[PDB]
Amino acid sequence: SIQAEEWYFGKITRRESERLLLNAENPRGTFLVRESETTKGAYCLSVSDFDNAKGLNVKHYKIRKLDSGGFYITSRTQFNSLQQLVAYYSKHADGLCHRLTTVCP
Amino acid sequence: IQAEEWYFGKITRRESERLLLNAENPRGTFLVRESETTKGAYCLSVSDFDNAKGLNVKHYKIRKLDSGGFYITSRTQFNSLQQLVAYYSKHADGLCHRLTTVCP
Repeated sequence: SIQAEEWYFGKITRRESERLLLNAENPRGTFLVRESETTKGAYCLSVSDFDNAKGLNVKHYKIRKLDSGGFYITSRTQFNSLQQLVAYYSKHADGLCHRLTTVCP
Repeated sequence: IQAEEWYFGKITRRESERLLLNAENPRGTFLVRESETTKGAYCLSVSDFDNAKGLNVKHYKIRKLDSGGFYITSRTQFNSLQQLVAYYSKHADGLCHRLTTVCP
């Protein structure tokens, strides 16, 4: 049940996920998955990053759901569950700003 | 600025109208984002409600003067974006409403 997943944060707002991730305590790659407020039916992967110019910043990647079942962020690979997606990007960035290292506290 | 509660960065105009049009949000709820259309400028999107159009969002461009400051009108200029959000929280001065809540 994804409601009980560590990394899943439900209907928190875009602003609240940024408030949770932009924090000195979080590694580059701290992340969370939530519902998109702007696109019903889509999810969103928010990831903390750090670039020298802007400091700590958050990038948000939409996650679309295939009507047939899976989930995707790019045309390179698709996944049968959000857990599977979270695991692939924990191993390879594959276009994301950073590999998912840490689940947002 | 990336750390100001009200600064939403690079969202589009559709996104801000999707985050702001919430019927459970007070009039004057707002966010500052970047202008897509005008490079270098900002935009202050603000929810409003009038009898006829109902809930709607007004978008106000914020221009940065080359010396440094910011303006929405010729009456006042601000040496920083937070002084602009602080002034219009206390005075509408032509905006549809004083700024009340930051977009949730």
